[PDB]
Amino acid sequence: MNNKIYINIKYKMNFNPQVINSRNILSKNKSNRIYCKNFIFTILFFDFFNSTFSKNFLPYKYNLHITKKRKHVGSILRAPYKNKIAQFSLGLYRYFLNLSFFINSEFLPNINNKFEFKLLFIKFLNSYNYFESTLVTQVSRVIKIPTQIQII
Amino acid sequence: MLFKRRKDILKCKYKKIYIFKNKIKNIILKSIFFNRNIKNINRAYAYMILNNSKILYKKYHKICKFSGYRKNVNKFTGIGRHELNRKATLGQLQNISMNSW
Amino acid sequence: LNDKISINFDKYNLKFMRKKRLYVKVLRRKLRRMRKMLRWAKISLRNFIRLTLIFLCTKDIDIFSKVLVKIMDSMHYKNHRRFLYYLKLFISKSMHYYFNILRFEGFFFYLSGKISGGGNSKKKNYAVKCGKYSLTNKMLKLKYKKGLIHTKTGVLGYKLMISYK
Amino acid sequence: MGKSHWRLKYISKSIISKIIKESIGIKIKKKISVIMNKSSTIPSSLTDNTFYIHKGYKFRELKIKDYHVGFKFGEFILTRKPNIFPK
Amino acid sequence: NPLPRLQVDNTSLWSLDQNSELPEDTSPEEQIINCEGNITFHSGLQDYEIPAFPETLSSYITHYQIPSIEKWSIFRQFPNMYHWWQKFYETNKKLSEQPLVRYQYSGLPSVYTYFYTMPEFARNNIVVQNVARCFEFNRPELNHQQKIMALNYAAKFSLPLDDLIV
Amino acid sequence: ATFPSKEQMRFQKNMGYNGFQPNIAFKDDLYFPLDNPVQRQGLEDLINHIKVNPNLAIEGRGLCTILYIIAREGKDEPFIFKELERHLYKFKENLSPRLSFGGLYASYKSNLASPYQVSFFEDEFTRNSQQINAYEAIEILQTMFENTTKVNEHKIQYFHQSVKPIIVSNFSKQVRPYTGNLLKLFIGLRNMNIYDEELHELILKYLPYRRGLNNVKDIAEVYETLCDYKEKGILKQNIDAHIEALEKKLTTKDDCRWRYNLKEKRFYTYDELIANRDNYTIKDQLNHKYRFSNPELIEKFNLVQSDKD
Amino acid sequence: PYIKLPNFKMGINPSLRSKLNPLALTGTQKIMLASSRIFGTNISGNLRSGNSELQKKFSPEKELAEFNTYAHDLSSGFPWVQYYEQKERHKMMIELRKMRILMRGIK
Amino acid sequence: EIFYRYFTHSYNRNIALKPMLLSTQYCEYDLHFYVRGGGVMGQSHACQIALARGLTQIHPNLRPIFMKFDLLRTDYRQKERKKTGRYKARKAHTYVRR
Amino acid sequence: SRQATVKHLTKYEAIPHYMKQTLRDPHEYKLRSMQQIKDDLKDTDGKFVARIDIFYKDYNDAKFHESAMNKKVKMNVHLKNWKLTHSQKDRLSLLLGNRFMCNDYFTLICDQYTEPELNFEKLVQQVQELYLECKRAP
Amino acid sequence: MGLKSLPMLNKSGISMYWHNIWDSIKLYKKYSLSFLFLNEVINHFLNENLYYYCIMKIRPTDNINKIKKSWNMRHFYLGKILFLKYQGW
RNA sequence: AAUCUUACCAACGUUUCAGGCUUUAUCAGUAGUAUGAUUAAUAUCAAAAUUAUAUGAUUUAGUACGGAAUUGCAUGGCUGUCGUCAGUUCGUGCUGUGAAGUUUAGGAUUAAGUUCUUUUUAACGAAUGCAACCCUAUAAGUAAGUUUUUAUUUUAAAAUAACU
RNA sequence: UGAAGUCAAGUCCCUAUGGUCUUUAUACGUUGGGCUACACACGUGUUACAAGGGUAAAUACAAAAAGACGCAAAAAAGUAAUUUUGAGCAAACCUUUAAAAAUUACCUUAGUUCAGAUUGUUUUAUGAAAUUCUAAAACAUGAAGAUGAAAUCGUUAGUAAUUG
Ligand SMILES: [Mg+2]
Ligand SMILES: [Mg+2]
Ligand SMILES: [Mg+2]
Ligand SMILES: [Mg+2]
Ligand SMILES: [Mg+2]
Ligand SMILES: [Mg+2]
Ligand SMILES: [Mg+2]
Ligand SMILES: [Mg+2]
Ligand SMILES: [Mg+2]
Ligand SMILES: [Mg+2]
Ligand SMILES: [Mg+2]
Ligand SMILES: [Mg+2]
Ligand SMILES: [Mg+2]
Ligand SMILES: [Mg+2]
Ligand SMILES: [Mg+2]
Ligand SMILES: [Mg+2]
Ligand SMILES: [Mg+2]
Ligand SMILES: [Mg+2]
Ligand SMILES: [Mg+2]
Ligand SMILES: [Mg+2]
Repeated sequence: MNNKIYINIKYKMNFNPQVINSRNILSKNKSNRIYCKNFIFTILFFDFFNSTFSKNFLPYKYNLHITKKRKHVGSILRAPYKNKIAQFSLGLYRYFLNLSFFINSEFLPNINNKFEFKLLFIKFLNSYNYFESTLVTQVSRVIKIPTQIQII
Repeated sequence: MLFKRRKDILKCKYKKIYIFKNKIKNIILKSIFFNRNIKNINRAYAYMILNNSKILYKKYHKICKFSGYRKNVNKFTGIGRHELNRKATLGQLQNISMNSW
Repeated sequence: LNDKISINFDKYNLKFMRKKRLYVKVLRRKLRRMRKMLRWAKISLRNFIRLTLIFLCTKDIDIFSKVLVKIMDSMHYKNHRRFLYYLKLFISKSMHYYFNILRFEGFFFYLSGKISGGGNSKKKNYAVKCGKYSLTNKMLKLKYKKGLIHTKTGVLGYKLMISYK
Repeated sequence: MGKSHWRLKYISKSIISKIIKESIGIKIKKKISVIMNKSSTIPSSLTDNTFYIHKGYKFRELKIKDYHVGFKFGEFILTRKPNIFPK
Repeated sequence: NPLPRLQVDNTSLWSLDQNSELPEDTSPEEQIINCEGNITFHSGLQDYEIPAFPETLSSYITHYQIPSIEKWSIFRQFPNMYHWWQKFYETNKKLSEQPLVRYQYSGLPSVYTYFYTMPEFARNNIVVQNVARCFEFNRPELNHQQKIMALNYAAKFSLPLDDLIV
Repeated sequence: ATFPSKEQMRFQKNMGYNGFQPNIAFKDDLYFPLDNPVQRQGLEDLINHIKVNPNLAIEGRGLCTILYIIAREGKDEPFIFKELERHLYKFKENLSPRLSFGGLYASYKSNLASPYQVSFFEDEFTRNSQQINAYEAIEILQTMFENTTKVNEHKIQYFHQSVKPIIVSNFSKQVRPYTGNLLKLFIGLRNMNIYDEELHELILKYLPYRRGLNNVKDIAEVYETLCDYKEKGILKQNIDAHIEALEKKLTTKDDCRWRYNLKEKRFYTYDELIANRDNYTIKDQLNHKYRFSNPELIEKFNLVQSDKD
Repeated sequence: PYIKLPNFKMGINPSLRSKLNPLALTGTQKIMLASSRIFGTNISGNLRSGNSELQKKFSPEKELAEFNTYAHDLSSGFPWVQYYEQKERHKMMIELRKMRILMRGIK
Repeated sequence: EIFYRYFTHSYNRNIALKPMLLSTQYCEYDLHFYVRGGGVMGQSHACQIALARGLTQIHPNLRPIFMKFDLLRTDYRQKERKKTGRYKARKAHTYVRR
Repeated sequence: SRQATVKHLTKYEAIPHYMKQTLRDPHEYKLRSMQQIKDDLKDTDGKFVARIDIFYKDYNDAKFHESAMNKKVKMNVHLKNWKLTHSQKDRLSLLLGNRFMCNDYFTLICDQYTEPELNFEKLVQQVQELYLECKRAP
Repeated sequence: MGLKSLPMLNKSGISMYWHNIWDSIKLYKKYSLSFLFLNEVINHFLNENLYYYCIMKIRPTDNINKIKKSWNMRHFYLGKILFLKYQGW
């Protein structure tokens, strides 16, 4: 009765994220930038609600990860005609998060109906968009719950 | 009558709607025609009907909604060449930046 | 959109005094020759002064642009040249002082075509400059408009530019 | 060279209409002898028949014979008048 | 100081008048303009939930105020989660507490229900067999109708031919 | 040749992109698309907005529209109607026809309205009996059978006063071109046990011969009933010719044979059809050309190739 | 010309669909067939069948979703627009030509 | 994989063991290094830097030797870009004056 | 990164017909009946229950025409309730085909419909149809 | 004329929010084109009074120069239109 | 540039708005389509089957007709090149009758109107550009780590191999 | 990343626009054709004239980028192009990607096991459609060319060149 749950969340955020050691110290030649600050509300969720999390139903092992990826839009000609050299390039930069945390459980849910597949997955994941900010929006999301079905 | 853009957008529109609805028809006919295991006749009678249709709504070619110019298009944005040089001045394009590798 | 909405017809947090004082009158004395040009548009004097200060503060290219277009259209195509010489002095001398207060820095405005002329007559280019308009400063900020004016002689394109901190 | 054999040869809407009108016995005439869509292959039933083929702003004439079968209409007709550098 | 404000979420309807009688003189867009403060429409909320948009904004420049919206959004997340997490505890708590019975199987839309009504000579062709597979499994795009309507167009090619066509 | 051609212009119509629905709000005093699940949550919020707010102000529109929808969706709400009937004095002899239709339509179908609530709308429906549409009046007949608050007698006297002049005057245009306006009417009467000869005359001229009767369940139930009136002899006018036409449809059309019996008088099951799976009764079914259009040419095609022999 | 030469190899070119003898099936063959009913797989020879064109995905409507935006032409997507000023300039300039056209017709 | 069975030719092989002569600790140790990226010659010269940096943690006496042989310095030198109107980095179209 | 595919010469060509390997079809036997199966689960009185693990995804992008992106429903199934013999295991590794499978669990995916419910029940109809056809062996 | 290459895009991603802040994946074409359809609907809905239009013709029946000039909106001065996305909102 | 594209040539055909709104008149067993016939093709005609889905299909008048037709020596807008050369220019003050110059002339330095200098009874300051801030590759230091990254190590089960 | 502005440089034929012209035609839709013609000649660029090469067989290491009107592993067939088949993935998770070189062996300076055009005929792929007017593979055809006059161009280190 310590069945495991798996939740993997991805985000998108165009601007650079900032290191938390770098708030009191940062070079004035870089101070006028933009950053996607406050990308850590995900971590904060498991400290405010630490008192509400029961012992039957408890999160643990929450971790983040960073990546970067460029998409290519193409080199577009800059003139109306007869200038092949004139090409201004265009591209797109992104930064993805990858949250991943487990929550244990004493329960194990039973299934007896199709509608139960909707009561537990489809209503929650569609209502998971709250876990979001303006710049930090989410592409995908995952939930894994062990279950029981009485086939035959 | 209509100016060139608002006309030509409709031509390239009606060509797709035809395809959208004769989709299932033209996928089954073409399925039989390439089914080598069948006799040749039924493979041909489908080829006979497959041509007995409006080809005019099949000669599709891309177009830009804004300029009316057809040859160069950015599929990532769905708009043209003469326009992106303009919007890039205004910065209207979202999340784009100049590649400095 | 299949999604929830909230629309916010908000206003600016800025307001103006109720009492005339010196610092209004100092502007009215300088902006007098424009009053003739201003009456053609049925535009008031009080309102024109405000929108610029809203513009220097709020940094919205769209607002101060429409003020021009209502003037530059109601006028006749002889008189555009003078209106700008009064606009150059107005920005360059009077309002150049407000810049450092509002963390504001830079103005630039470039016309294109037949600002005043008829039939077969040359192009002319007019400019306005004050403060900083740099482009290789990737850490400097900007906002950019590319505009259009119609006449009986032809067409005129204008480029507003602006910069702030 | 040509297509693979299993890719059956092309005969458009039109010639399929004409082959049927042959089958009924309806003779070929001013407009029925007319041909377009040259890529359509030259069928076998229509031996002993004239067909006025189209190019540009006028036409060409031919009769069908068993040797002409299998080919395409547009391989017998010339579109571009040949080029000769003058003296 | 922050101006006054209004909020309008579907209670709009109750105040609404007929269309046979409306103010032809005064327009809403004018009322929005001449009336002080600010005005807000939004699609609605629950009792436990906060307005999405911050009702007030410190600055007026775009660049300098948008962080006030990030702070607001994060400031909004919490009551929605206690409503979410609390349910996610409760639903699971029902199901392990429910009793098990056999899985109450239910109906799927499939094309085989039409296939097994057709006679042999259609069912035995390589065509219609290969139809009912790929239109059943590898094509979710289509309705239950558009697939059944596809066989009957394929079954026509099971039939023989006249001598004209041949 | 013209551009655009008519066959093209239908493409944009069949997909539905020719409309602009916000214009409908100015045409209909009630307008609630519910084209999305978010929009539906906007409905439930109203229902909780009322239960929580005992003190509440309204207009005549927002009241009547909510009832129209709850009736249309069929949600049960014994608490909503008593809360809203209080205000009905506010809009006596004032409401539009379209709105007077709604709360009327909902009071019947709800099976929850008061005899005072129904009394308020019946005075208004009559007050606008001319401008009201025919298809609207027909849906009222669909609700009399679904309501049980009233006795069927009062529903009939109300049907003779206000509803007959609508339909009979607006028969040739609003109803006659349409089959759906007729079918729901013909079903709506027998379920109400009302039989007037001013209508069944006007109705039966057209129904049994239409192509619009595409669903066999629409064909059959007309055949199910018209065979019964003969047994009872209720209607005086002869009907024998009408019924024979429906039999020929039920026989000739190969679908009806595959789903229905005249003699056994029922539909087939799914299992029973598998028994008749391989029984191929059809005669001379095959790929063809000109057959049902011009079979003369097929005969010529036999002569020519025979002459070559 | 058509140079043909003899192929000293024999027999049908083998295939899963051809190794099968439905009258005499092995255990490994009934098992695969029992998978095909489940997931809808296909068994066919080395030669082409039409399943590759029944399994394909062909989404033409996604282009219409661009044509249905009507961002490029507001009047086609939002007919309540009425460009008042642009019509005024269009009318003034026309009428002034007609002054010129008639006055030049005399002159 | 095995040493002779991955780095086939010996000039790829002496590079990686050039430090091991400079240490004189031959056969004392057992080596296991995992590499991914680049081509064979560039994939070998990295093995100089890694052992030379690995040994000096053990034998810091060997440092001024590895300084002289430049086995501890990286090679930031990396391939250049293809400009637009150039066939590649530093290669332009033919100039035409007539 | 990915290393490149290479066709190694595993088997030599010309090896005598007598020295080759050939393996019979172990699945050739008399298949079980139904009551033989039900007699195995007498501890549970005609009732079997399976432990499984349901993955599922959602997207903010699944809308007007990409609304089909939310149709997959990935599942795993645990086997230790399945008292699988040596012959029952190999039969099960064939039905799945060239698909993932371990001693502990195996995958099951369906993307046959638009709505995930219909793709979820189909997994149950597969799990049943695979357990029976698997336990039809001894 | 010397080539003043694209200044704003050289500055945007590192020093300036774009005219809107949202982002999307697999739906870049819709939102980028659909908000442009809404920037100008609202402009042309406000800067030109259309509530007076929707009354006269769209509605059945059973000042004019004053509107074509938009005299009622002569004091109106818009600054921007902005768009956002998060939390399904 | 296979068709479309494509503007050009030849020929058949069309004669004024796509959607929305207003309006005139007729039809409603009529209307429509993965239908059928017809033409080279758009077009045009129509009841064997099928669809019937609220408030129709067709028609008159009106709601900015149209134009790759011309003048880039009437213009915008976009762009090439002189040139990645290092210059262009303003406010005030000084000098000269004045044009104008100084500043932007000396010394050195710089790839650079680059920077430094106490060259001077006169220039001080300011904008733009070059530069630099930003991105790629590097070492050193900190911060985070994935069922997806890589390696060292370890727990438990199955197969294979070994045999404790 | 690129100032001021010059070359009345270029474009009204991407879109906008002033003047001018046309409006039963300088406008519009469709079918077919044409832009792919061939005396002489120019600019650009790929492949070769060989042995630091060609070929057969066995068989290593990459980056960057893209993916559902898609990528498509594993097994199997074919001589080969490629096809059957579609596990798995909307993603650092699954997938699409190397050659030159190095090793072993033959060819032994020959207009040649170099070169590889051109042409005939089947097969392979897309499409409604390949003749005018597509690309690729095989059997077979197997021309010129034997490092190029006067003249002239690119390059400054991870550059030239070579490899994909
Ligand atoms: Mg094409
Ligand atoms: Mg395949
Ligand atoms: Mg062409
Ligand atoms: Mg053409
Ligand atoms: Mg023309
Ligand atoms: Mg010129
Ligand atoms: Mg000087
Ligand atoms: Mg690089
Ligand atoms: Mg890096
Ligand atoms: Mg010229
Ligand atoms: Mg050309
Ligand atoms: Mg070579
Ligand atoms: Mg090999
Ligand atoms: Mg692989
Ligand atoms: Mg393979
Ligand atoms: Mg699959
Ligand atoms: Mg080699
Ligand atoms: Mg030779
Ligand atoms: Mg050779
Ligand atoms: Mg030689």
